[PDB]
Amino acid sequence: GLTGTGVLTESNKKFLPFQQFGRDIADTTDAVRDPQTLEILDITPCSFGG
Amino acid sequence: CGDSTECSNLLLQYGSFCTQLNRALTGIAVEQDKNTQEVFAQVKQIYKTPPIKDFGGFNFSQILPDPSKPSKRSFIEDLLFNKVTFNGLTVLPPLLTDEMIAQYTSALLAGTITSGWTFGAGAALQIPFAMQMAYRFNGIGVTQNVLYENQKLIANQFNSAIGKIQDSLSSTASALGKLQNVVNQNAQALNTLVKQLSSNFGAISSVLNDILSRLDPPEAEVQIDRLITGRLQSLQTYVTQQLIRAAEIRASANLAATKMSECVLGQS
Amino acid sequence: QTRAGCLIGAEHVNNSYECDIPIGAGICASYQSIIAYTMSLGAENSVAYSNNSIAIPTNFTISVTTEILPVSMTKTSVDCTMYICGDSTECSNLLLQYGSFCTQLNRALTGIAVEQDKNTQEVFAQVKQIYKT
Amino acid sequence: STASALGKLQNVVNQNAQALNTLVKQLSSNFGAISSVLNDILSRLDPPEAEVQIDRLITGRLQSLQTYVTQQLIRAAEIRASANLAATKMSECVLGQSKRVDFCGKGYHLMSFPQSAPHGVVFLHVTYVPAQEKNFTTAPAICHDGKAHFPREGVFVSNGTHWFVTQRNFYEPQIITTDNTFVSGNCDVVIGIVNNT
Amino acid sequence: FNGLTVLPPLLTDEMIAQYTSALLAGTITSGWTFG
Ligand SMILES: *[C@@H]1O[C@H](CO)[C@@H](O[C@@H]2O[C@H](CO)[C@@H](O)[C@H](O)[C@H]2NC(C)=O)[C@H](O)[C@H]1NC(C)=O
Ligand SMILES: *[C@@H]1O[C@H](CO)[C@@H](O[C@@H]2O[C@H](CO)[C@@H](O)[C@H](O)[C@H]2NC(C)=O)[C@H](O)[C@H]1NC(C)=O
Ligand SMILES: *[C@@H]1O[C@H](CO)[C@@H](O[C@@H]2O[C@H](CO)[C@@H](O)[C@H](O)[C@H]2NC(C)=O)[C@H](O)[C@H]1NC(C)=O
Ligand SMILES: *[C@@H]1O[C@H](CO)[C@@H](O[C@@H]2O[C@H](CO)[C@@H](O)[C@H](O)[C@H]2NC(C)=O)[C@H](O)[C@H]1NC(C)=O
Ligand SMILES: *[C@@H]1O[C@H](CO)[C@@H](O[C@@H]2O[C@H](CO)[C@@H](O)[C@H](O)[C@H]2NC(C)=O)[C@H](O)[C@H]1NC(C)=O
Ligand SMILES: *[C@@H]1O[C@H](CO)[C@@H](O[C@@H]2O[C@H](CO)[C@@H](O)[C@H](O)[C@H]2NC(C)=O)[C@H](O)[C@H]1NC(C)=O
Ligand SMILES: *[C@@H]1O[C@H](CO)[C@@H](O[C@@H]2O[C@H](CO)[C@@H](O)[C@H](O)[C@H]2NC(C)=O)[C@H](O)[C@H]1NC(C)=O
Ligand SMILES: *[C@@H]1O[C@H](CO)[C@@H](O)[C@H](O)[C@H]1NC(C)=O
Repeated sequence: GLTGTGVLTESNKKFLPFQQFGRDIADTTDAVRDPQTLEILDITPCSFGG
Repeated sequence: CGDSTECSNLLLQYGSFCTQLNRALTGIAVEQDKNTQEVFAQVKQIYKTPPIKDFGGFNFSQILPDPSKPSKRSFIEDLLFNKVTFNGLTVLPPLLTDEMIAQYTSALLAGTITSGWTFGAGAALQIPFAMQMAYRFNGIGVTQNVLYENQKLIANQFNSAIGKIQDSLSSTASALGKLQNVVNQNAQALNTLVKQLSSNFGAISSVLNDILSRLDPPEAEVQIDRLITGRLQSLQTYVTQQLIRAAEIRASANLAATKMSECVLGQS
Repeated sequence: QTRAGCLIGAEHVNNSYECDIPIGAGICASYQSIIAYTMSLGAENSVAYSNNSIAIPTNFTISVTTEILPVSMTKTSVDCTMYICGDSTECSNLLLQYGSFCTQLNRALTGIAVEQDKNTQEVFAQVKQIYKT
Repeated sequence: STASALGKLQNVVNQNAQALNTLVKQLSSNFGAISSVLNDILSRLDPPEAEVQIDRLITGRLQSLQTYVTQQLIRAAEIRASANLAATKMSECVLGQSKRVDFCGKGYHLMSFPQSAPHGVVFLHVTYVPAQEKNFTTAPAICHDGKAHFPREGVFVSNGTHWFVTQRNFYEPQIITTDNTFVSGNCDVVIGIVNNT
Repeated sequence: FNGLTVLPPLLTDEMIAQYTSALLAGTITSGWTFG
């Protein structure tokens, strides 16, 4: 139910056994946990520029 | 909008607003580059100090560049550098990397050590350092006799003072209040601008996708408009604050350029 | 590939010249084809310092240089109601209930115009009399 | 011959013209309403809806006007700063001779002349620049008869065989005399004193 | 134009030329004393 675009990579953060995602600051999601495999994935915005 | 075609189409009928915002921000960036280049690039050639250093007993080792470190910075410059330490927003690098700034400072300092104030007017002319100090004493109403008869005492006093400066900078913190204040203000402005992206502004939610996947388009457009107006107003406020701050910084940079021209290339 | 981004259509060399078209991170480009390089801050010299030697000029030149400064800009004024409504009684009546807005938008412009006149007068009118050669 | 020299005045003119151009161009936007012209909205609806449509036009145009005024205020402040600098330069470098280095010119300031320009001023600075240097050997004082002599103004030089005194900015040797030097103490505490007559 | 006007400056450019001529004649003939 949490939607968004970006590129998904493998990360090494250590969630406590009850969080489902995380945000760094200014409330922007940075990591998620997949509901099936239960591993932490990291989100990076798709590249852009002038 | 952030990847929402309906939002873009609705925004189109607001005329040319954000073109002006981009114009203003680009002007700010160009002005920053001009400020730096105008303050520091005040020499035509890159002067170099001689290998053997006998400046009448004066000791400049703490300030001269250090070839050991790759940065080629000095002791005091290293102390200064160590002492102080997304949704469509980008940061562009400055044009002059700090190695070139260090090179400019080194050239200016070597020139003023070796050729007095002469290199500020035309070509640099060598002069032994004691004679330059005698000239400078004569410039404030004291005969050069006084300098020549008290050379060792003056050299010792200068060395002690320059040694004390380093301790004052190293031990006491919060000496670089102004630069830290500038950095903090800019960071806080960006933080609040990006924090504003989570406000309803009287709509039903704060996410475009949720509004789209819940309401009929003739009803969703109203909420989209309500979000658009608030976000646009926040952007306007941020740009105006940036303009004011840039004007203040430019005034300070002009003062710094005047000081560099008058108190380094001559005696005031 | 550069610290400023990615650059296509130009050749990278190993020399260094003055900066023609600034690009960033200390590098810029020029035309020979288009080449990209690192800036050179200027010429290098080692001034001949010694503790018993000086240099003294034997001739001189006289130079004339120019400086340009702006002191004024055009004075403009705006009739708020004609701009925002343009001959519409209903629009005027609707605008009436937004309080005092138009007076503020005219005081600023009048101040600007008076300031322009003061700028010119302060810069130029500095002589009591009109001298003649 | 050369163009692109009066960049600043042209820039000011262009900025003002562009601001007016965008302000007048803003009069052709819906701002969320059904049309950008008042007459059609009046003639195609009823007052209870015509007023609703008109309100959006009103608020949009008001916002654009406010933005224009704020930009004008900022630019006027900057122009005032520049004008104050120009007045200071006119007062200090035209009606007198300035000693602060590099304030008006590149070299030792001699004089200046003003000229007018459509929205500004042009200063012609006349300055003095030395040239054609030459190496010399020097000394800080002269020991003679057990006394130390310093130059009243100028500097001791030698062409390898004899010593002279010169002014500091133009080579003009003169014979060392008891009239262009003064005495203080004996030749024992000065580092670099030389023997002469 | 749609309600916007441009006002003329108070000093015409002939007067500005006259001021510059006066200043330059003064500096040529009397040094800095006239200041
Ligand atoms: C959801 O079901 C799948 C299908 O069984 C689970 O995936 C397997 O889980 C077992 C558990 O020991 C592993 O041995 C298999 O290797 C998994 N198959 C794979 C990864 O392809 C999955 O673990 C379940 N999710 C849970 C329990 O959270
Ligand atoms: C100039 O001052 C520096 C101190 O900053 C002197 O460097 C010291 O030299 C002594 C003797 O070689 C060493 O024992 C110290 O460790 C040095 N200090 C540092 C911080 O490196 C330097 O010698 C002085 N220059 C001259 C010509 O005496
Ligand atoms: C003055 O004396 C120097 C020393 O002999 C002359 O030679 C210059 O010395 C410096 C430092 O040793 C070098 O950087 C220059 O390249 C030397 N010049 C040469 C080799 O032509 C110097 O020419 C003499 N004259 C002047 C005007 O400096
Ligand atoms: C100082 O410089 C001036 C200008 O360079 C010299 O005047 C030149 O002298 C040569 C030889 O007499 C003439 O061919 C040139 O026409 C002169 N130039 C001008 C502009 O008149 C002058 O000789 C130099 N003085 C010394 C002492 O070298
Ligand atoms: C240094 O300058 C002195 C003063 O001009 C020179 O001495 C004179 O030299 C000329 C020509 O050589 C003679 O005609 C004079 O009789 C000399 N005067 C005296 C008092 O001896 C001297 O030659 C110069 N030396 C150098 C190396 O240039
Ligand atoms: C200027 O530098 C020179 C050279 O470094 C110094 O000359 C030295 O003087 C001492 C004491 O008289 C001698 O022991 C050395 O042999 C000299 N050097 C050489 C290379 O012979 C001079 O003392 C310095 N100070 C001045 C001239 O005031
Ligand atoms: C300048 O002259 C004085 C006196 O003529 C020199 O002093 C003599 O120095 C020598 C050796 O240093 C001694 O043997 C004499 O006794 C000194 N005489 C007097 C009267 O003090 C002095 O050395 C000369 N300066 C130089 C640089 O040679
Ligand atoms: C010259 O530049 C090339 C790439 O532009 C680089 O690989 C090379 O190391 C440089 N130096 C020499 C001596 O070729």
